[PDB]
Amino acid sequence: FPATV
Amino acid sequence: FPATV
Amino acid sequence: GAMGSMERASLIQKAKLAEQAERYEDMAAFMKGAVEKGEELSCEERNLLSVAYKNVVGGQRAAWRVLSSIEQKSNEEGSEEKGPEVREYREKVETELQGVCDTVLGLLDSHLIKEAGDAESRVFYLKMKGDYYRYLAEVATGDDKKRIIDSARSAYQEAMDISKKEMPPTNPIRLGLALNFSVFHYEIANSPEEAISLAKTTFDEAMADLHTLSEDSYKDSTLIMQLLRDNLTLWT
Amino acid sequence: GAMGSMERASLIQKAKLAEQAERYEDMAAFMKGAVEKGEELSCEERNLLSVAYKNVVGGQRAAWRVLSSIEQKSNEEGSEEKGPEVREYREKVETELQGVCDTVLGLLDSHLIKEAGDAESRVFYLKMKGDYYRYLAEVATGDDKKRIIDSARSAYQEAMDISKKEMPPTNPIRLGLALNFSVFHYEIANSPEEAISLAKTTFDEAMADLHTLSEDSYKDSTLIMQLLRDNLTLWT
Ligand SMILES: *SCCNC(=O)C1CCN(C(=O)C(C)(C)Oc2ccc(Cl)cc2)CC1
Ligand SMILES: *SCCNC(=O)C1CCN(C(=O)C(C)(C)Oc2ccc(Cl)cc2)CC1
Ligand SMILES: [Mg+2]
Ligand SMILES: [Mg+2]
Ligand SMILES: [Mg+2]
Ligand SMILES: [Mg+2]
Repeated sequence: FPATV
Repeated sequence: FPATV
Repeated sequence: GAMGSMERASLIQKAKLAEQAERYEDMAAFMKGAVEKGEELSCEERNLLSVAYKNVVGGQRAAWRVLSSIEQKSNEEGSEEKGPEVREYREKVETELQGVCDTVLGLLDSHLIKEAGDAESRVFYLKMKGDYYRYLAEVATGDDKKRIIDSARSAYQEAMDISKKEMPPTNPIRLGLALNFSVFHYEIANSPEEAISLAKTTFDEAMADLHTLSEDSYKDSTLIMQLLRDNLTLWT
Repeated sequence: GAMGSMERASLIQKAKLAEQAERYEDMAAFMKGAVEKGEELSCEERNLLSVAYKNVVGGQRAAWRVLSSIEQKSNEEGSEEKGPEVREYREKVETELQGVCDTVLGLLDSHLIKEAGDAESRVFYLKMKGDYYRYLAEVATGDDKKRIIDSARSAYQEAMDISKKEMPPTNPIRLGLALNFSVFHYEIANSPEEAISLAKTTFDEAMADLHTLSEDSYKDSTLIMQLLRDNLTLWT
């Protein structure tokens, strides 16, 4: 899964 | 802390 | 609200304690109580609100993915029928997740967004609105799905428009917004080229503005730039 | 009970799903529902019950320790008065922990222990009874504290007496019981020499019986023996 903040 | 199971 | 009798400052203090104890459900309940006092949130308080709910919903999303995978496996040719239980329990977790998202969206709509006049606060809340609609979109399958996706897009777009006019390209909220909107494009809107373009442009515009920053601001901006790069590496 | 309408087999199936999703509160609620169906639990089902509650209460204990430390720090000379909030929130977590322990003890008392006639099942439940009284003892401070400690001791002692008569010294339940009763002696009963003696004797008697075991039983027994050794290393 891609990075989110 | 010591080990417990 | 169960928190209606507790002082605002006490709710904030307990949210910080809950964070230290990794009690994120409690942390979110305290911050909901603080929001419901009706006053605007400071920068620190906005962080506490977002950290709390991000962790609660993050755990729900991880669980939903595990259960969805089991359910998908159970519906493959050759799989032995196990009954309704996997679906039921995935639905239970899904409904709880939807409830948390609806709660956060309700706080933003009543009345955090409308009372946020400074760009930094308004962008912060609109990012959150995009994020929580995005989490609803991850589980959506009904007549409403396209509208949930568009609600996420619309919130992110307004946040992007304000952030480009009012904040420097290295601002961490602007950067995190762009990171997450890029993920929206890739994972939700089926627009991988838009996701890649946005991540690249955001990274490059931040790079060009690093020279203006103190060492402490540089640390935050470069951390998020590395996440943009990580996604670009995953996608290319 | 909210689980009264769900089939026993469905509750067990959902407990296993909850474990896979790391949803231990759900897992415990499903297993409480299964216990309340009134039938004895198989070995696998006993494991699910214990895993679920161990994880729930383990998280509560970790949180209580964080909060207790903050509270102790706040009551040192030189500390600035922060109000009642740390105490209140530590008390909240404490009360929730006590509630979970009371729930588990209630399941054991109604009627898991009394219906457990085989040594392996009865010892399993009596170990749990000692453990959950031990967790109550960790937070206890009132007129009842000595009695809570003695309830833990009494449950562990009966489990030890049965296990020595009816199970080999390498049995994992017997070994885990002895590990935990040794920790009781050290941390709760203020009997460090008893804790060290019990850990050493348990380790040595298991060592002498390893030659009887298959490779798979050997793995489980030696894992617990290593935990006994780890505690001995911490204590000596
Ligand atoms: S002024 C509003 C509150 N402040 C923040 O949200 C900051 C918290 C700390 N922080 C971060 O952890 C990193 C560097 C990862 O960036 C972001 C985190 C969360 C968001 Cl919403 C955006 C960026 C910086 C922001
Ligand atoms: S037959 C009763 C159910 N079985 C068990 O409790 C086993 C579960 C797996 N297992 C372990 O994880 C280790 C080796 C750590 O030992 C114990 C775990 C839990 C307990 Cl209560 C006792 C030992 C073996 C037991
Ligand atoms: Mg649904
Ligand atoms: Mg563009
Ligand atoms: Mg108390
Ligand atoms: Mg002895």
